[PDB]
Amino acid sequence: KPAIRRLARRG
Amino acid sequence: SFDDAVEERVINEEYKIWKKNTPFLYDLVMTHALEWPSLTAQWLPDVTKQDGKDYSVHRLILGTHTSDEQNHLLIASVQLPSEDFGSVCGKIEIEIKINHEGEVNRARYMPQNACVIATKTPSSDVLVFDYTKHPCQPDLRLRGHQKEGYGLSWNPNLNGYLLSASDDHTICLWDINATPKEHRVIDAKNIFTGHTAVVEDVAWHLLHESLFGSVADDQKLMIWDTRNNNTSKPSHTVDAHTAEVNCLSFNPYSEFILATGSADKTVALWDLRNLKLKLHSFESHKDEIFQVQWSPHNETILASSGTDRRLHVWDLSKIGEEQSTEDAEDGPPELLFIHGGHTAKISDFSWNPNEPWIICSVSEDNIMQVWQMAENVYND
Repeated sequence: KPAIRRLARRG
Repeated sequence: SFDDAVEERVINEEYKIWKKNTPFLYDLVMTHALEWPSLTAQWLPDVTKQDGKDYSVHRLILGTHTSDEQNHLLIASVQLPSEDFGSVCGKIEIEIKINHEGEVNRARYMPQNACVIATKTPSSDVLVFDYTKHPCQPDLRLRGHQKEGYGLSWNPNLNGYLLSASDDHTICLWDINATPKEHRVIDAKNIFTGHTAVVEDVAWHLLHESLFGSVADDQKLMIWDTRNNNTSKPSHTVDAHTAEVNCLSFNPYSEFILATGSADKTVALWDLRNLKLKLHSFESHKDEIFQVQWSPHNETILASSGTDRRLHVWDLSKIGEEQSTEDAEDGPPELLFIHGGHTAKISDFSWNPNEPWIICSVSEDNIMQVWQMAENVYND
């Protein structure tokens, strides 16, 4: 789930 | 227009994705829709609680934007979660209100006395109000200059000393406690010229009462010292950016670190101890940057917003550390979060001074969002 940090990075 | 429609389609499609991801990226997200769009936003200092209630109440200084009907200075109350007719009210309402001649470019309260609210009019007048003398005709009018402006800044160490940026290439400085007023008017204790073009913003130094920085379309950052005699000799001049610089903001936990946002899609990290060297450049934005605010809680993180409808949050600490190419996309390591809940240009945003990580951004579509990124996005 540190992919939330990655998810947050996308935009 | 084709390009408009295409844009719109991408906007709406990404916004759907956003909504679906919301529960993963945020811990709080409220999306109120004002009657009229706001161009300004700032959290007041105070917080109101009630024993029993599972929420506290915070407030924002908002504004209306209509080159049609009546404009207003607004005070909105917001209900934020706590540690855990006649019906209950909506989490967001408008407590105070004040008719305002023309849109409100900025609205900023005076540190020493939050009742005092300074305003930037589409005119040339810089207005002052006391949201008590109005349970509308402003309590003060400030002469100073000819063009319109947004830059506005109260001095923390000098009650009354306010600065304003203008489209007339100048910076005014009045003492609100101005001896007399000759018809609610204060002329202008000083006017700083030394600036090739339109001054985008102004900002008092946080600890040294006689210092401040200007930033303008002439692509330069100027440091000033009121104690100087020449109102044209800026203590320093920096070739900060490629394009026009729209804003500057001093770091709350520093006496040397600065930050500027430019049309060059960049945020520059500056240190007064050596304005010859640009400590670093935050890249990722895809359009002009009109706002840059440091977190009132963590010395290492700041935020930026602009025309790309995105609010970026950067963490200085992570500047450097190596990253994997397949990860080194989405942006650089200093990039910690990207807020894409807005559907238009973000006119302004503010960090809640009491609730770490709560932020309030306002857009041109008159939408207001009070959010807070997920704890795991910055914890651990």
